[PDB]
Amino acid sequence: CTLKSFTVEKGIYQTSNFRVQPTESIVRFPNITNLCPFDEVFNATRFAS
Amino acid sequence: GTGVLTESNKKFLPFQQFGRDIADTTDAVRDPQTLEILDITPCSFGGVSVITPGTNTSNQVAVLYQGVNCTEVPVAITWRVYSTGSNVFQTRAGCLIGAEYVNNSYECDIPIGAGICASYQTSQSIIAYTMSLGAENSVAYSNNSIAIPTNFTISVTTEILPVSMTKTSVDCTMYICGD
Amino acid sequence: ALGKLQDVVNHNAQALNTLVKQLSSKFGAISSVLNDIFSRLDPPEAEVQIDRLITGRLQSLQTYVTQQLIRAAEIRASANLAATKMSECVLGQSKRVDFCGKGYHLMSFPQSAPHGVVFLHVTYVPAQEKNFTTAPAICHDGKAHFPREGVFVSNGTHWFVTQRNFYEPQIITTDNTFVSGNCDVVIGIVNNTVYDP
Amino acid sequence: TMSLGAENSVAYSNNSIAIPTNFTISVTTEILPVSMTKTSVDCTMYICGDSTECSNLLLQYGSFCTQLKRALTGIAVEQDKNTQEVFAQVKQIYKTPPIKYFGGFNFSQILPDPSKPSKRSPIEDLLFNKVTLADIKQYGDCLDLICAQKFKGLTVLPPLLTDEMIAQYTSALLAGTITSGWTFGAGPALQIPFPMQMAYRFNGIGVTQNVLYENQKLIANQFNSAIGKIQDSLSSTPSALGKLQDVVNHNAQALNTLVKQLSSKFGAISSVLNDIFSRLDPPEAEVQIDRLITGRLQSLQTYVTQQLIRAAEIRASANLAATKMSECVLGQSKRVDFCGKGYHLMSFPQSAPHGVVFLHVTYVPAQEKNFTTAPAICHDGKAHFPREGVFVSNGTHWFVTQRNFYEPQIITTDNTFVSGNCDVVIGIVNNTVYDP
Amino acid sequence: GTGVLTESNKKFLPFQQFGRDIADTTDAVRDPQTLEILDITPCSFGGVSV
Ligand SMILES: *[C@@H]1O[C@H](CO)[C@@H](O[C@@H]2O[C@H](CO)[C@@H](O)[C@H](O)[C@H]2NC(C)=O)[C@H](O)[C@H]1NC(C)=O
Ligand SMILES: *[C@@H]1O[C@H](CO)[C@@H](O[C@@H]2O[C@H](CO)[C@@H](O)[C@H](O)[C@H]2NC(C)=O)[C@H](O)[C@H]1NC(C)=O
Ligand SMILES: *[C@@H]1O[C@H](CO)[C@@H](O[C@@H]2O[C@H](CO)[C@@H](O)[C@H](O)[C@H]2NC(C)=O)[C@H](O)[C@H]1NC(C)=O
Ligand SMILES: *[C@@H]1O[C@H](CO)[C@@H](O[C@@H]2O[C@H](CO)[C@@H](O)[C@H](O)[C@H]2NC(C)=O)[C@H](O)[C@H]1NC(C)=O
Ligand SMILES: *[C@@H]1O[C@H](CO)[C@@H](O[C@@H]2O[C@H](CO)[C@@H](O)[C@H](O)[C@H]2NC(C)=O)[C@H](O)[C@H]1NC(C)=O
Ligand SMILES: *[C@@H]1O[C@H](CO)[C@@H](O[C@@H]2O[C@H](CO)[C@@H](O)[C@H](O)[C@H]2NC(C)=O)[C@H](O)[C@H]1NC(C)=O
Ligand SMILES: *[C@@H]1O[C@H](CO)[C@@H](O[C@@H]2O[C@H](CO)[C@@H](O)[C@H](O)[C@H]2NC(C)=O)[C@H](O)[C@H]1NC(C)=O
Ligand SMILES: *[C@@H]1O[C@H](CO)[C@@H](O[C@@H]2O[C@H](CO)[C@@H](O)[C@H](O)[C@H]2NC(C)=O)[C@H](O)[C@H]1NC(C)=O
Ligand SMILES: *[C@@H]1O[C@H](CO)[C@@H](O[C@@H]2O[C@H](CO)[C@@H](O)[C@H](O)[C@H]2NC(C)=O)[C@H](O)[C@H]1NC(C)=O
Ligand SMILES: *[C@@H]1O[C@H](CO)[C@@H](O[C@@H]2O[C@H](CO)[C@@H](O)[C@H](O)[C@H]2NC(C)=O)[C@H](O)[C@H]1NC(C)=O
Ligand SMILES: *[C@@H]1O[C@H](CO)[C@@H](O)[C@H](O)[C@H]1NC(C)=O
Ligand SMILES: *[C@@H]1O[C@H](CO)[C@@H](O)[C@H](O)[C@H]1NC(C)=O
Ligand SMILES: *[C@@H]1O[C@H](CO)[C@@H](O)[C@H](O)[C@H]1NC(C)=O
Ligand SMILES: *[C@@H]1O[C@H](CO)[C@@H](O)[C@H](O)[C@H]1NC(C)=O
Ligand SMILES: *[C@@H]1O[C@H](CO)[C@@H](O)[C@H](O)[C@H]1NC(C)=O
Repeated sequence: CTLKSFTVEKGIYQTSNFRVQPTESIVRFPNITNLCPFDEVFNATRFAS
Repeated sequence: GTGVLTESNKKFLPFQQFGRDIADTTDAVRDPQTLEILDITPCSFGGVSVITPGTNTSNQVAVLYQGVNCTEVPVAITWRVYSTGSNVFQTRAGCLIGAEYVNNSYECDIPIGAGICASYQTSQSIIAYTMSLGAENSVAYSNNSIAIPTNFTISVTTEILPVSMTKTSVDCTMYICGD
Repeated sequence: ALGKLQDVVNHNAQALNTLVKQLSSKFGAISSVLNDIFSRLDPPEAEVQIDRLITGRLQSLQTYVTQQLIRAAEIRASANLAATKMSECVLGQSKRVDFCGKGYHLMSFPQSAPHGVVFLHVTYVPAQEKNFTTAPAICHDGKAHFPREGVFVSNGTHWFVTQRNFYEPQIITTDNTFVSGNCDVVIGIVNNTVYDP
Repeated sequence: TMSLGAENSVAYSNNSIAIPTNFTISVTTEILPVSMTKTSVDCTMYICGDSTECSNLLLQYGSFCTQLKRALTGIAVEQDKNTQEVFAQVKQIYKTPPIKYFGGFNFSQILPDPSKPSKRSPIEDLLFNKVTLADIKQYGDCLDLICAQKFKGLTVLPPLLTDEMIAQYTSALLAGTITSGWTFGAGPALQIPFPMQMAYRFNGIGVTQNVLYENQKLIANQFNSAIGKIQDSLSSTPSALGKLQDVVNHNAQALNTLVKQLSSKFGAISSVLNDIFSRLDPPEAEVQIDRLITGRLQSLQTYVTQQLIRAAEIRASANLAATKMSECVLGQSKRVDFCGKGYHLMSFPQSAPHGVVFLHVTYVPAQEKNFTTAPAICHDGKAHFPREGVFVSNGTHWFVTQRNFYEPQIITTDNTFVSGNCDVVIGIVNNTVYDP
Repeated sequence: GTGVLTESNKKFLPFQQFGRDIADTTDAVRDPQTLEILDITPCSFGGVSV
C-alpha cells in the first residue's frame, strides 16, 4: 500500500506508526464542598405569603 | 490529556498546579482530589519499518520497531506482530521481530542501523548480523624488511557520473486554472 | 552500476507524478474541479473557495521548483566533477590518488551514456610481492652511498638496487648511487662494495 | 580600521637568492564535518495529537506527508553514505604492529589506546569530550531535550556505523600509513621501514633522501614535540571544533524552531488544538483548524527545504573530506595547501563526533640565507646549466645546491649538463667546472 | 468543460458512466440522450518561443 505497487524490492521501508490506545477515561474531582444552603431554604419552617 | 500516569518526584509550589516542560506540554499535574503531584508521559508511540528480501525472494519479512524497548511493545499490540516465539532482538535502533541474530559477521545487505544488518540466507530465513568491517590483515613492519612487487596486473574500473537531468517546463495557467 | 543515472530519471519522474496527484487534493475546498465550484457557487462565495484551491496548487508548484533547483545544484556539482575528471583523467595522466580509478592511473577512456558519462580507468596494480632485506645506505670506502632513484636490496647474499614499483635488481654502481657524508652518521648503514665501471 | 597584516618588504635583485638552511616539521589540524543527525518526523502527530477530527482534514488536505517522509529519508540514507565514502576507503582492516618503535617517531597520541575502554586514541578521546557537550534508548523519563522532540515526533535515527566501527576504520588507516605508506592505498600493502618511507616523502617535496638520514634524530624530536603541542592546542577552549559544533547547533536550532512553530498561532485564535475543537462549533472549528494545519504544514516544508540545503553543504564537505582522505592520507599530494600549509609530507586522520580531524605533517623551511647567483657558468667556452639545483656563490667560490635546502656542492660535469655557447645567455659568470 | 469530442473505443461497463485518468479528471463519458461513450481530450495546446 505505501509503495503503491504490487511488487516490492529488496530493502527496508518505513510504513506506518504504532500507537497504544487509551484504555479508559478519567475525570478528576476538585474536592469541592461549597454546597448550597437551598436545602434549609427548602427545609424552611415557614414560607412567605 | 491522554497518556500513562505515574507518581511525580518533582516538587510543586503551593500556587502552581500543573507543570509544562521544555516541550511546553504538561508533564506533571497535581491531583485535585489528592494534592499529590503525578507525572504524565504520553502513551508509547513509534514508527514501524519492514525489512523484506524482495517480492521475488519469498514473502518472509521482518519488522523493526524504531526506538522502542522490546518489553515495551506487547505481542498483541493491526498486524499480529508475529509472536514471542519469533526471534526478538533488541538494538539501539529499536526492537526487531522475526530475524535470527547470528555471531557470524557478513557484509551488509539491508541496513538496520547501529552496526546491525540483515539478509535472506539459508532453510532460507532472515538473519540479523553484526557488521563485518573487512578482512583482518597484519603486515610485518621491521627495521630492514621491504617488499617489492615482482609482477603487475592491468585493471579497468568503471565510474558512472550523472551529467544532466531532463529539461522540464510548466504551463502554470493550465495547472492552476485549467480550462 | 548505472543506478545513479537511473535514480536521476526516477527522481524527475516521481516528482512529476507527485505534482499531478496534488491536483486532486481538496485544499479545503468543496470540489477539486474548478468548473464544479463555478457552477455550484455564486461569484461572491466562490472567490473564497477558489482562493483556497489556488494557493494549494501554487504551493505545490513552488515546492516542485524548489526541489528541482536543489536537485539541479547536485547535478551541477556532479557535472563539474565529471568535467574535471574529463580533463584530469582522459586528457592526461593524473597523480592524484584514487581520483581516476583505483591504484596508479595509466589512462582513462570516456564512453557516452544516457544523461551521464561512463569512465573506463586503466590502472596499474602491483602484484606478486616478495619480501627483501634493505638498508638506508651502503658504506663502501668510508663514504656513505645513497641510492639515486632506487632502493637498496639483497635477497640474502648480494646487495642490489631496484625501482620501487617493480623488482629489477641492478648491481651497485657509482652511476646508480649518489655519495654524500660519511658512514658513521647514518643509522642502519650496511657494508657492501660499490663497483666502479 | 583593521590591519590586513604585517608589512614586509622582500629585496629583489638580479643576483640575490635565498636558500633555507634549516627546516621545521609542523603539524596542523583540519576539521571537516562529515555527517548530520538523521531526523525522521511523524507528520500526523506533529500536525495534531490525539485529534481524530484532524486526521480527516489531514487526509483530505493531501498526501503531503509522503513527500516529507521521503525527502527526510533521502537525507538520512545519504548521511550514512557520506561516512562510508570518507572512512571505508580501505577494504582490509589493518592491525598495528606489536612493536611500537618506528625509528624514534612516537605515535602513541594518534594510535588507539588499549587501556582506554573505547578503542580510541588519546587525541580522539580528547576530541570527543570537547564536542560531547552537544549530543537515550532507555527513555526512562519518557515513555530531556531529546523527549521535547519525540514528544512531538522529531526523532533521531542512530547512525549505521557506530563510533567503535569508525574508530576501527581510523586505526586501520593509521596502520597502513605507518607500515606501508602509499602502497596500501593503491594495491596490496607492502611493508617498508618508516625512516625509508619518510625519506621517500622527502624526495617527493624535492629534498634528497640523504638530508633526512643524517638529521633523523632532529626530525624525530621535532615530530614528537609537534604532536604534543596539538594536544594542548586542542585542549584550548577556542577551537576550530566550532565548525563541528555549528552542525549540531544548526540541527538543534532547527529542532527548537519547529517546537516554537507549534506554539506559534499562525493567526489562529488559540495555539492549542483542543481549544479550537472545544469552544467553537464544527462549522467555525474547520475555519480555525484549517488555518492551523496550513501554518503547521508550511513550517514542516520550510524545515525540510532548509534541511535539504544544509544536507547539500555537508555532502560537499563530505566529498571534500573523502578527497582529502585519498589524496593526502593515503599518499603524498603535490597540490599546494590542499593538506596543511607548506610542502605536504603526510597526513594522519583522527575520527571526531560527526566529523574527521586531519593532522597534516608539513615541511616548513627556515633560517634562510642570502646568496648571489648566476643563471649559468662559463668554463671552457660552453655554458653549463645546473641539472637539478641552482648556482650559488659563497662570495669567493661558486657552488651548486638543491633549491629547498643549503647543501653546497663543487661544480662537476655530472652536476651540470652542458648546452649552447657562453655569449648567448645573459648574466653568465666565469668559473672553473671541475672534471672528475 | 471545454475540449474536443470523439467516439471512445474504451469498453465501458453498463453500470459505469464516467471514466477518469491518472489525475482522476474525467476523460470519457456517455451521452445522456443515447448512451455513447465519448473520450474527452483538451483542445490543442503548445508553448510558443520567438
Ligand atoms: C617476508 O619475511 C618473512 C618471511 O616469512 C615474513 O614474516 C612472516 O610472514 C608471515 C606470512 O607472510 C606472517 O604471518 C608473519 O606474521 C610474519 N612474521 C612476523 C614476525 O610478523 C614476512 O611476512 C614476509 N613478507 C611478505 C610480504 O610476505
Ligand atoms: C629494530 O631493532 C631494534 C633492536 O636493535 C628494536 O627496536 C628498539 O631497539 C632498541 C635498541 O636496541 C631497544 O632498546 C628497544 O627495546 C627496541 N624496541 C622495542 C619495541 O623493543 C626492534 O627489535 C626493531 N624494531 C622494529 C622491528 O620495529
Ligand atoms: C606476470 O604476469 C602474469 C601473472 O599475473 C603471468 O602470465 C601468466 O603466465 C602463465 C605461465 O607463463 C600462463 O599460464 C598464464 O596464462 C599467464 N596469464 C596471463 C593473463 O597472461 C606472467 O607469467 C607473470 N610473469 C612473471 C615473471 O611474474
Ligand atoms: C642473492 O644475490 C644474488 C641474486 O640471486 C645471488 O647471486 C647469484 O647466485 C647464482 C647462483 O649460483 C649465480 O649463478 C649468480 O652468478 C650470482 N650472481 C651474483 C651477482 O653473484 C645470490 O646467490 C643470492 N643469495 C641467495 C642465498 O640465493
Ligand atoms: C642578504 O643581504 C642583503 C644586502 O644587505 C639584504 O638586503 C637588505 O637586508 C636588510 C636586512 O636584512 C634590509 O633591511 C634591507 O631592506 C635589504 N635591502 C633592500 C634593498 O631591501 C638581504 O635582506 C639579506 N638576506 C636576508 C635573508 O636577510
Ligand atoms: C639588474 O641589472 C640591470 C643591468 O643589466 C639593472 O637593471 C636595469 O637594466 C637596464 C638594462 O641594462 C637598464 O637600462 C636600467 O637602467 C637598469 N635599472 C636600474 C635601476 O639600474 C640593475 O643594475 C639591476 N636591477 C636592479 C638592481 O633592480
Ligand atoms: C636546525 O634545527 C633547530 C632549529 O629548527 C636548531 O637545532 C637546535 O640546536 C640546539 C643546540 O644544541 C639544541 O639545543 C636545540 O634543541 C635544537 N633544536 C631542536 C628543535 O631540537 C638549529 O637551528 C639547527 N640545528 C642543526 C643541527 O642544524
Ligand atoms: C611517546 O610519548 C608518550 C607521551 O609523552 C610517552 O608516554 C609518557 O611516558 C611517561 C613516562 O613513562 C609518562 O610519565 C607520561 O605520563 C606518558 N604520557 C602519556 C601521554 O602516556 C611514551 O613513553 C613515548 N613513547 C616513546 C616510544 O617515545
Ligand atoms: C667559501 O667557502 C670556502 C670553503 O668552506 C671557504 O674557504 C675555506 O677556508 C678554509 C680556511 O678558512 C680553508 O682551509 C679551505 O681550504 C677554504 N676552502 C676553499 C674551497 O678554498 C671560504 O671562507 C668561503 N667564503 C666565505 C666568504 O665565507
Ligand atoms: C670570461 O672570460 C672570457 C675570456 O677571458 C671573456 O671573454 C672576452 O673575450 C674577448 C674576446 O676574446 C676578450 O676581450 C677577453 O678574452 C674577454 N673580455 C673580458 C672583458 O673578459 C668574458 O668576457 C669573461 N666573462 C666575464 C663575465 O668576465
Ligand atoms: C524477480 O522475479 C523474476 C520472475 O519470477 C525472477 O526471474 C527473478 O530471478 C527475480 N529476481 C530476484 C532477484 O530474485
Ligand atoms: C553468540 O553471542 C551471544 C552473545 O553475543 C551468545 O549469547 C551466544 O552464546 C553466542 N553463540 C551463539 C552460537 O549464538
Ligand atoms: C664496515 O667495515 C669497516 C672496515 O673495517 C668497519 O670500520 C665498519 O665498522 C663496518 N661496518 C659494519 C656495519 O660492519
Ligand atoms: C528495556 O527495559 C528493561 C526493563 O524494563 C531494561 O532492563 C532494558 O535495559 C531496556 N532495554 C533498553 C535497550 O534500554
Ligand atoms: C431521451 O433519452 C432517453 C434515454 O437517454 C430516451 O428516451 C431517448 O433516447 C431520448 N428521447 C428522445 C425523444 O429522443
